[PDB]
Amino acid sequence: CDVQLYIKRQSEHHILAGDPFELECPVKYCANRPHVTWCKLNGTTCVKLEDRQTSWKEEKNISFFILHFEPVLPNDNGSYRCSANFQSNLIESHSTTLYVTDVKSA
Amino acid sequence: QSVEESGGRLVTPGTPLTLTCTASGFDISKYNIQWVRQSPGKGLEYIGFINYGGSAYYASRAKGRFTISKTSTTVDLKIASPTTGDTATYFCARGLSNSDLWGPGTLVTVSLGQPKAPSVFPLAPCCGDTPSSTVTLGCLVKGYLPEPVTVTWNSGTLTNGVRTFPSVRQSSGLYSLSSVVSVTSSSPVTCNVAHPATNTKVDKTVAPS
Amino acid sequence: IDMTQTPSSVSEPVGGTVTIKCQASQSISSWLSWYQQKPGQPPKLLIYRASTLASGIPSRFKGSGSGTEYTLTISDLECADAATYYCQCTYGGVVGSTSDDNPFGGGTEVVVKGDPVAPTVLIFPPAADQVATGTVTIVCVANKYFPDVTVTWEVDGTTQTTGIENSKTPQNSADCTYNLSSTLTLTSTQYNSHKEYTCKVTQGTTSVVQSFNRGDC
Ligand SMILES: *[C@@H]1O[C@H](CO)[C@@H](O[C@@H]2O[C@H](CO)[C@@H](O[C@@H]3O[C@H](CO[C@H]4O[C@H](CO)[C@@H](O)[C@H](O)[C@@H]4O)[C@@H](O)[C@H](O)[C@@H]3O)[C@H](O)[C@H]2NC(C)=O)[C@H](O)[C@H]1NC(C)=O
Repeated sequence: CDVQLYIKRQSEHHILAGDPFELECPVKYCANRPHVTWCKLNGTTCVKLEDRQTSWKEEKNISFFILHFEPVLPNDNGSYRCSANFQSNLIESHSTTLYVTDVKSA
Repeated sequence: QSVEESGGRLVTPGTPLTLTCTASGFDISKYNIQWVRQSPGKGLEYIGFINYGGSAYYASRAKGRFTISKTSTTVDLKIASPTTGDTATYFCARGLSNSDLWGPGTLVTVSLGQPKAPSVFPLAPCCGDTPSSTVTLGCLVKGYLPEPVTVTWNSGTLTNGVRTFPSVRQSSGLYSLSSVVSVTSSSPVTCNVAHPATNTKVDKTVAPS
Repeated sequence: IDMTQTPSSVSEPVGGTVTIKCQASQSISSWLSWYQQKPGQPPKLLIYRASTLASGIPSRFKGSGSGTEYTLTISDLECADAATYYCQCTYGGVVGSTSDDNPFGGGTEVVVKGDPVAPTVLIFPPAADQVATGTVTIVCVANKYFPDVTVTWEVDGTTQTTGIENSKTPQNSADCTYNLSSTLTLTSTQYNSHKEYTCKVTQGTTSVVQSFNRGDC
């Protein structure tokens, strides 16, 4: 029962800066829950995020690892993935892109 | 986390009124916050929002009539010169494009005239009726203004099957409603009615006639 | 931007599908949310950004569309889905949009059709404490019924045309049924001058009638 992390190719969201938001990734596992992290792309490198709240949720027999934005801000714009190391193999999801739209500020 | 509101009350036309939105479990000052109102029996109407940095924007019909402002702990909606048409429940909510947490609403009544406390009466089936193993009893809450009243049974401990009907409004402006509950004929029940606008409360013990 | 929400009301059977439409007067590029509102409760977010499901909302609720055209579809309809639904344009919050409004559509009342059930009818004569106030209100309650009913009041056989107020609970979340309260208000002098008080609850070809005689209560 291999660990799998699913994000559909070309996954994307547009959200207004100042609003609450979360990104989710479904984690498939059968033994102990793997240690999953979120990372954010900087060029070709997916940089581990450690300063942003993460949580786990169970929904319809599926586990989700969640990244929280409280609220989303313009700097949160970019591409994100979930990642885990399972038996000496780096397993990362496809990128999801968060496009942050600036709020009315006239 | 949750959003709370306060400030809804009866005012005469032209009397300035401030409503307040506060939060439990999040910092209300650092999100976009929107205000939406609803006239009794009508649809939702967007008023305006204040952005996460503290700048406010309004629907054209609201501009000049309403001001949204914030502090480090509150978001306020001020109605400069209320008209009878501003009678409505006012809601505040966290987020605009993802507006996820909503307050319970606070009820504003804009009217001439003074408040009126309700008269509360027990409801029991005709005494000449054959007793059953079960009985439906109630309380009539008659002739109050403004809304709302609260009705509970046995201090909130009795909740099963309780039907508290929506208020009805007479042309005079006075409201009435009823609440009924079904219990076994062996066990008395008490309706607890309160009308904050007149600082009144009534406890009525209802027994099968 | 104006939002045109249709239909204004719809009835569908349990297990069925509800389709609600919202048209924007110009493209709003998927800046649109859908809400559910039950009587007495705040709006509940279902969908934001046209198609994104809010947390805790079942996947039976689906939002779709783009540009000017938006659709909310509710599949496998439950009695618990009885509510009024609204779209909201959220484009006014986007930097540079010309209008600062974030307007709601007019709403869609959804009636969920369960099994038909005739009402059980109760009548409540006024207590002596009421009579002493000079005004009496007689209460009739039609319990656990579907579809909608009409109420007629009679006093010694004469149909009443004034002094009547009706109020209805929301559909029950388990069985889709309504409850109704109907009141008839008279002066104590009028009340004391008549004998038989009758509430007749009509549901198509079915009627349920409840009466009392003033002297017996
Ligand atoms: C918010 O973050 C977004 C994600 O980083 C930003 O979107 C990126 O914007 C840049 C600059 O406009 C685009 O760069 C172009 O990339 C294409 C190739 O794109 C395709 O291939 C890459 C992988 O190499 C893939 O990630 C893309 O999805 C495409 O399949 C080049 O041919 C161009 O010359 C140019 O360099 C990125 O493509 C774009 N990425 C995405 C996912 O949209 C966005 O600009 C940020 N917004 C703000 C306001 O900062």
